[PDB]
Amino acid sequence: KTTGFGMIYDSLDYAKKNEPKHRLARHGLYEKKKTSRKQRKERKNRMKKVRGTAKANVGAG
Amino acid sequence: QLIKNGKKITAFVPNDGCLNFIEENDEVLVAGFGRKGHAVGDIPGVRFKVVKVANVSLLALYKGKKERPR
Amino acid sequence: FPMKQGVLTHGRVRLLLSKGHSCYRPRRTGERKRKSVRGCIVDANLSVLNLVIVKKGEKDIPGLTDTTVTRRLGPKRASRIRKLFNLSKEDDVRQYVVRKPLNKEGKKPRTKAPKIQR
Amino acid sequence: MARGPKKHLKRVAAPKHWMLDKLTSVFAPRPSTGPHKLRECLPLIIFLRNKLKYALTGDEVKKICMQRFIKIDGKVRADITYPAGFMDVISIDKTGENFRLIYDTKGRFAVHRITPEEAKYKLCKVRKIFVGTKGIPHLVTHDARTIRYPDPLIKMNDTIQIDLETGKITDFIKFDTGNLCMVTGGANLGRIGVITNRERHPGSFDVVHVKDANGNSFATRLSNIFVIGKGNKPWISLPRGKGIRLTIAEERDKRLAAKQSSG
Amino acid sequence: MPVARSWVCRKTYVTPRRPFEKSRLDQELKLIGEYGLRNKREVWRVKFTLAKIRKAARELLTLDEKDPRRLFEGNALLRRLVRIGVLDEGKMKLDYILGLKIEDFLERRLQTQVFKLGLAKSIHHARVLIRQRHIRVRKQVVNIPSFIVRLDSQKHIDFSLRSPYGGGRPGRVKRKNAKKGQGGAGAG
Amino acid sequence: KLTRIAIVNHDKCKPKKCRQECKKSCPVVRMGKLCIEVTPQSKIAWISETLCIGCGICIKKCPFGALSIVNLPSNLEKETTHRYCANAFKLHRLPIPRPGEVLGLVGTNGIGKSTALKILAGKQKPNLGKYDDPPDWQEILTYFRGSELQNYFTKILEDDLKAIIKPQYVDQIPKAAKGTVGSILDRKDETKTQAIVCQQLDLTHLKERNVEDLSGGELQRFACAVVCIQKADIFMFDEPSSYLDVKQRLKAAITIRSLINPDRYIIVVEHDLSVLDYLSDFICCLYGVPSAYGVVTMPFSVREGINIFLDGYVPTENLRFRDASLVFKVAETANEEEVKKMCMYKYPGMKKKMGEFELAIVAGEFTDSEIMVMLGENGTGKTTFIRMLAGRLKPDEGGEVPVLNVSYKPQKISPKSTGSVRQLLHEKIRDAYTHPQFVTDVMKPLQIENIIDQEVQTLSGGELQRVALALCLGKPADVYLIDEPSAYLDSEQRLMAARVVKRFILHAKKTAFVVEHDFIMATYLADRVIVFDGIPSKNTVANSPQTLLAGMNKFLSQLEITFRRDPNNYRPRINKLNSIKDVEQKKSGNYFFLD
RNA sequence: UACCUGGUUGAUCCUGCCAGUAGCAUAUGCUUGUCUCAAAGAUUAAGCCAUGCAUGUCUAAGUACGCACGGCCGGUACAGUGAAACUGCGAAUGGCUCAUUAAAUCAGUUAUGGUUCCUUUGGUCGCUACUUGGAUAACUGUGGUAAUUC
RNA sequence: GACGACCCAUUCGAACGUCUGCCCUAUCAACUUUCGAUGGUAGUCGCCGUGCCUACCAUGGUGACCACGGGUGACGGGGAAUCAGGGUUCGAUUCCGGAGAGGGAGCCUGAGAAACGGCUACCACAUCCAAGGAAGGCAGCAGGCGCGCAAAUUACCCACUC
RNA sequence: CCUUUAACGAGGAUCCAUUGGAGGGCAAGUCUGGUCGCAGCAGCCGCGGUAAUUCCAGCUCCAAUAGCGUAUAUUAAAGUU
Ligand SMILES: [Mg+2]
Ligand SMILES: [Mg+2]
Ligand SMILES: [Mg+2]
Ligand SMILES: [Mg+2]
Ligand SMILES: [Mg+2]
Ligand SMILES: [Mg+2]
Ligand SMILES: [Mg+2]
Ligand SMILES: [Mg+2]
Ligand SMILES: [Mg+2]
Ligand SMILES: [Mg+2]
Ligand SMILES: [Mg+2]
Ligand SMILES: [Mg+2]
Ligand SMILES: [Mg+2]
Ligand SMILES: [Mg+2]
Ligand SMILES: [Mg+2]
Ligand SMILES: [Mg+2]
Ligand SMILES: [Mg+2]
Ligand SMILES: [Mg+2]
Ligand SMILES: [Mg+2]
Ligand SMILES: [Mg+2]
Ligand SMILES: [Mg+2]
Ligand SMILES: [Mg+2]
Ligand SMILES: [Mg+2]
Ligand SMILES: [Mg+2]
Ligand SMILES: [Mg+2]
Ligand SMILES: [Mg+2]
Ligand SMILES: [Mg+2]
Ligand SMILES: [Mg+2]
Ligand SMILES: [Mg+2]
Ligand SMILES: [Mg+2]
Ligand SMILES: [Mg+2]
Ligand SMILES: [Mg+2]
Ligand SMILES: [Mg+2]
Ligand SMILES: [Mg+2]
Ligand SMILES: [Mg+2]
Ligand SMILES: [Mg+2]
Ligand SMILES: [Mg+2]
Ligand SMILES: [Mg+2]
Ligand SMILES: [Mg+2]
Ligand SMILES: [Mg+2]
Ligand SMILES: [Mg+2]
Ligand SMILES: [Mg+2]
Ligand SMILES: [Mg+2]
Ligand SMILES: [Mg+2]
Ligand SMILES: [Mg+2]
Ligand SMILES: [Mg+2]
Ligand SMILES: [Mg+2]
Ligand SMILES: [Mg+2]
Ligand SMILES: [Mg+2]
Ligand SMILES: [Mg+2]
Ligand SMILES: [Mg+2]
Ligand SMILES: [Mg+2]
Ligand SMILES: [Mg+2]
Repeated sequence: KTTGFGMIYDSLDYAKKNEPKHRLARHGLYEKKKTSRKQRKERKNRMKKVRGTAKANVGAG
Repeated sequence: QLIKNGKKITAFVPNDGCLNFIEENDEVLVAGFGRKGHAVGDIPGVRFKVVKVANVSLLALYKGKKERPR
Repeated sequence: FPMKQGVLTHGRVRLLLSKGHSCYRPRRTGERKRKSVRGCIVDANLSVLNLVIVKKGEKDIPGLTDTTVTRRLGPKRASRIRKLFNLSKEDDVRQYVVRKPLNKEGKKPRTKAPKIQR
Repeated sequence: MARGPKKHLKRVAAPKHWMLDKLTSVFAPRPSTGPHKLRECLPLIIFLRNKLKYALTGDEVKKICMQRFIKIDGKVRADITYPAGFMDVISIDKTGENFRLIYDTKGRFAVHRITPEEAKYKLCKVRKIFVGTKGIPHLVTHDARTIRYPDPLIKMNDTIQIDLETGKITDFIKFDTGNLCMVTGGANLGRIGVITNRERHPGSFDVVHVKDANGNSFATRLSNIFVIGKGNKPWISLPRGKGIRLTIAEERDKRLAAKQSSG
Repeated sequence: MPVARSWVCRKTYVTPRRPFEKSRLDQELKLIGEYGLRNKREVWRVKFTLAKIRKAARELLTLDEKDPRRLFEGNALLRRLVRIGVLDEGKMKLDYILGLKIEDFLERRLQTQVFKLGLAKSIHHARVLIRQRHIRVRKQVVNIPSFIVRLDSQKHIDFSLRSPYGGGRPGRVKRKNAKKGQGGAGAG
Repeated sequence: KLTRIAIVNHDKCKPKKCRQECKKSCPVVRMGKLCIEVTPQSKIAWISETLCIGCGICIKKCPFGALSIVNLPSNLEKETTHRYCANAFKLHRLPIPRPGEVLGLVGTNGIGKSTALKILAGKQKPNLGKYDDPPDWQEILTYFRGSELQNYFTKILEDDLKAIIKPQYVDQIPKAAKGTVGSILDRKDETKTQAIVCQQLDLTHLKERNVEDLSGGELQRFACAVVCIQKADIFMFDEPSSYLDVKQRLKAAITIRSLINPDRYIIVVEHDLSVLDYLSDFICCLYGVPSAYGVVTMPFSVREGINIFLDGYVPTENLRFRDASLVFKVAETANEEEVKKMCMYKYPGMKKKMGEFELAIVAGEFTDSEIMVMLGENGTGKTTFIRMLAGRLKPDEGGEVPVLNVSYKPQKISPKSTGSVRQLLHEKIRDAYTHPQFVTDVMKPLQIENIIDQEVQTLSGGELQRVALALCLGKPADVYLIDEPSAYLDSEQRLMAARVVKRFILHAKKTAFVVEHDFIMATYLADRVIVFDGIPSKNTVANSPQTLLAGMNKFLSQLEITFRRDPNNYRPRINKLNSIKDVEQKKSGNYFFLD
């Protein structure tokens, strides 16, 4: 005996709606595209030191 | 002579031929003798014993489980 | 260090600046910072003077008077449009608005207009 | 340390009738400011995900509430920490069901589905009667509602039944010896009985006696009495058990003799 | 510092005050040998549970009869003691609780009941049977020789449905000594 | 774990009323041996470096805040990230590769610097201790959990991180790799970025030139271009400053600076000249013993690190007693009372060329018992005229062959010697004044025994330029022609070697003609300076000889640089190429002061 | 489990302590196969700190002339997604530590009929007008300083 | 529908008050008072009551039932170890309350701060400098030096709780 | 990681249990060699001066056991607050 939990959605649009995104990615319906938390962090802290169009970090990393 | 205070005490090196493991000007870790303030046994004026010679215990050197680092 | 109006000296001094002053930009609601500034009296020791022309002379300067001007941006509020083009109190102000031209090559030609407020 | 108001609530300090665990996490819903006090309310997230199991996390109850499905006292609440309280009406018309938050017997709220014709009014206890500008009489009820122009024979501690759609006080019961009541605080939190006495101590905490439908008597403070009927006749529908508080021995006898294990 | 953890735990035994007492020593060794226990901590454990039961019983026994608390907690302790079978249903009163002995709880272990019910050839065989997953209580396979067997559960002890001793594929020894006929004398 | 000693010189430490309690409370000074020799005097409190055990006792019983506590660093299995064999060099730990910025490394010869770059490249599995038979990457992944190097190495192994390494030498592989003219451009990783690099870096003059007809500065610019045109993310430049002229170094620093921003980790080896304040971001220092062990310290900001490591005594956590003032030769010594006679010469105005290098010298003065150095951009004919005056060709219009035997030190050190350097220690022989000359060159701090017997092929650049040094002053000769000694030598090394050449050609009353590219050596090697002017490979008129001051001040005014002294270190720094501290120095012609 | 044992004497009976005995929590020594749970720079220096990160934020609904993309043709509140910047809100919560502090803090008990309270919920909203004024961001362009979120 | 808004009530609080409760010390027996100590009248200031502060009066207030002074390797409590019955010792530490951000001090914005992931000075440290100037606060999470008998990774993630 | 599962995986010589002790208090040897008031042991009483039940070792045995010893704070023993 082995026990778990199951859900049956009345459609695929409602199933694409609620559905925590990590569970959709268990069968291809979603794809978490980013790199790394520390990259997102250190980038944001460089963007904080420039004013106006932040070309060096919205484009040039 | 103790590091944190600078006081000068007298300590006991208990075993057969364990005084050979203790040169001069090497730091040793001492503990109490077992009566919390008093001289134990037939020894006058002594209240502590030596338990470590240089980061290595006097009971591993007494059984050969270790050796001094030089 | 920048010069600022009404610091009546030819020396350099430290002032406690707040919002609304010049030579300072706040970083937080209510912040005030002590900053160095130069007095407004002109002197031999500047790096630059900023000079504006008020009355034009006779001979065109070969570098800044030969060129032309642009409209840049048009007026965006309706009353400014009226006062600019001298319309009446009932004059249908939705057609005298400036159309900005574009045509960055590789895209079709085009015109924009700002949304009118009030 | 504490220069202003707080906004977090620790799971160990939350009210006990929420019946929470101690291993999910350090934090609790912390109901937002509303018409009911913090220690006497029941947030929406706890009522939906814990007692009804409709949701499984906080995201699910957030996206249930963000679809305009839940109505508390007629109006549509979108907040998931709204402090729902005593004698309130929940309405979920996508499934056609209405509830009513009332303490059952053991000092905690029950799940008390009611008929749609009963989910139209609610009973309210009067706390204050003052006069505004131009001599207009006002009311203040136990859930912050204010009523202008009540009939000038309703006073404090009396109960008024109000229409949920329009306000507009409909009828009222008077605080008198012989009237059904439910206790809403203290040790007898949930028990129902008739008054039969009211002891008076000028300056502090006039106490009131009660005697339920089996000859048991218990007292409380006047601040916790709630008249809910004229006498031996409730105006709202009573839950299962009807605030009788059968002792632990009778509890065990009825749980064993009935052998209530499953179907 | 704040964490979602629990720190509740306790000891389950107590050492004896007199460390070297010949009578206590040999009495606890008699008890270890006849029930096939591993340690003396496993005797001090049962002693601790019996002492706590006795303390609770004597505590309830000093209240006056007709006290609701005494009635409730006594009728509960008695029922819970009969549920494991260390008390006769014909006694069922707080006076008989102070007559129990340590070998009423050591009797009711699973290792004892597996030998005593006849699935094993000794208690020292029974411990290695239980600890090697051969024994099943209803549908559950129980790995633990200290599993205190309730009363109604007494009928249901037998062998695991996938184990050599009853409806099971033979172990790795009967399958290489058999492979000896094929891969030990037929292929090598 | 370490050794502990005390530093005592601090604010107004006076044994006048200190009551000398330092010696009153020491275990070592009581047992008989001399540790703290301080009595009521007019002296600064004395302490030894080897006699005090430490134990902090002398610190806890002083009334005035004089005595402190410091460490001496030595190996005791500090995670030993790489070992080679028994009694052989070991590295301890590496910095995390700071992304989006220049992480520099500043260190000496011997101590670990190439080993770090090789491991950070993924090319070398770090030994982490004792040997694994295969190079097992599971060691580095399991040893460094809980750190950022775990993810970095796991992403190295998945092919997503492409690393590029600079060759530590340009002279090691003009033998195996060969590239055909024109096609050498088309073979590179990209087409449109070649123009941007060649235009900013100045390969433009020589892209279509014969690759064998080039000089060493063009080979460095070619290596630079070939490395930068390859798109990757990890980039290692093992001393890109090595034998480039100062404005070449500046534009190469600007071109690698142009590639910091788009998330590509760049690690440069950086015993560099004083151009610091826009050309590297964080720096890390190196500690250890050159022939035995090394460690890299935590990352520091560039100015902070240069200053505390140029002071030596300032770093806050940990210390080492070395790195005295070594950036220059503040120890002034000059006196010439023996120079009663001299044997001067006068060369005519020879002008030569091979196929495209127009060269022309002016007849000038050729002194004796005195030195002369020349300078200029690479390609103005500095080795060309040297070895043509030694003699290769053009006996057509005048010409005086050196009647003197000539000592000669090349820049292209790559000997073809089967055997060892102990052999060529006998082709030329030390049968000469056996007094300290080589033991005062290097005997105590550098162990010249490593240069007596070694493997000639695996020798480091330092010891290579040192056998280049020893090739000169051991052969019977009277005129020294030394070309680019400063290469693969660090600050003290460069200075000590140049000074050795100076006062060893001084006492024997002979002449030296020096080639240089680093300002500090061009200053402290001569009083006469010939300026090399002209556009490379079009016309480079070798200027008439002059003195040092006018020569240098007319030379560097053609590069648009200037140098600023330092009031506390006397260490010359560049300005920004315009600044309010530079503008007046430029119009006044003085590019250095405090003579 | 409401418990004692050795030591003053040639031997005895006491006072009386030293030592033994069991737990508990800090350190340390030797040794360690499996599995669940899980304390952890408090003690001494509330001593000093290299480096990275820990507070930000937009819906149909405050201001869209960035050609930044982009439409079926243009802007006639003007398409649509929407960088930047102005504006509104939050940053007074949480986290950390225990130096100070002896009717002080704190705990139970009561009082504001002696006060303030963003927000939430409920009451209150009538004694040129078919819509007013000028002026700063972003953006464009010229710069200053060794150097900064100038 | 969204947003905004004077006033009242409700909610979340905050602040100031009532009664009772405290470790060792007499080698601490008298303490407090124009440098407000206790009370009275009028005011200033404060969100409000109030010597909170000012002017003018009165001479009061506390103590052997331990006041006043000193010490604490003292943050308080819910609680922890041991325990026949009574007790003894511990509580820096995950919940509640208080206090602080190297030491003092003064303020801006704001409903709410005497805020330090805010500002302004002095003291103590300490960083860069082109010597004119500029910049700082890990008793937050990792990490490092020092101190010691004595205490962990410069990791991954917002999937759970909020 | 655990749990579920394949395929391999034990003869006892290794897929090798330690920490303290054996005069008394206090469970366990007047067994054999070495030292000879020395080395050392010993919380206390006490062991060692040529026939040592206590030292150094070998063998044997006792206690708890994946744990056991030591220094210190504190509680019971203490009806020695
Ligand atoms: Mg368009
Ligand atoms: Mg508008
Ligand atoms: Mg807080
Ligand atoms: Mg909330
Ligand atoms: Mg006597
Ligand atoms: Mg005797
Ligand atoms: Mg004792
Ligand atoms: Mg397993
Ligand atoms: Mg601390
Ligand atoms: Mg930092
Ligand atoms: Mg938008
Ligand atoms: Mg808000
Ligand atoms: Mg705010
Ligand atoms: Mg901590
Ligand atoms: Mg005091
Ligand atoms: Mg009080
Ligand atoms: Mg309280
Ligand atoms: Mg209170
Ligand atoms: Mg409202
Ligand atoms: Mg008054
Ligand atoms: Mg008054
Ligand atoms: Mg008096
Ligand atoms: Mg006092
Ligand atoms: Mg005091
Ligand atoms: Mg304290
Ligand atoms: Mg206390
Ligand atoms: Mg008790
Ligand atoms: Mg506490
Ligand atoms: Mg403390
Ligand atoms: Mg802590
Ligand atoms: Mg409180
Ligand atoms: Mg504070
Ligand atoms: Mg500090
Ligand atoms: Mg606000
Ligand atoms: Mg502050
Ligand atoms: Mg804070
Ligand atoms: Mg700041
Ligand atoms: Mg901080
Ligand atoms: Mg930290
Ligand atoms: Mg944390
Ligand atoms: Mg240490
Ligand atoms: Mg520890
Ligand atoms: Mg440590
Ligand atoms: Mg989350
Ligand atoms: Mg775990
Ligand atoms: Mg043994
Ligand atoms: Mg022994
Ligand atoms: Mg023996
Ligand atoms: Mg014994
Ligand atoms: Mg015995
Ligand atoms: Mg003998
Ligand atoms: Mg013998
Ligand atoms: Mg005691």
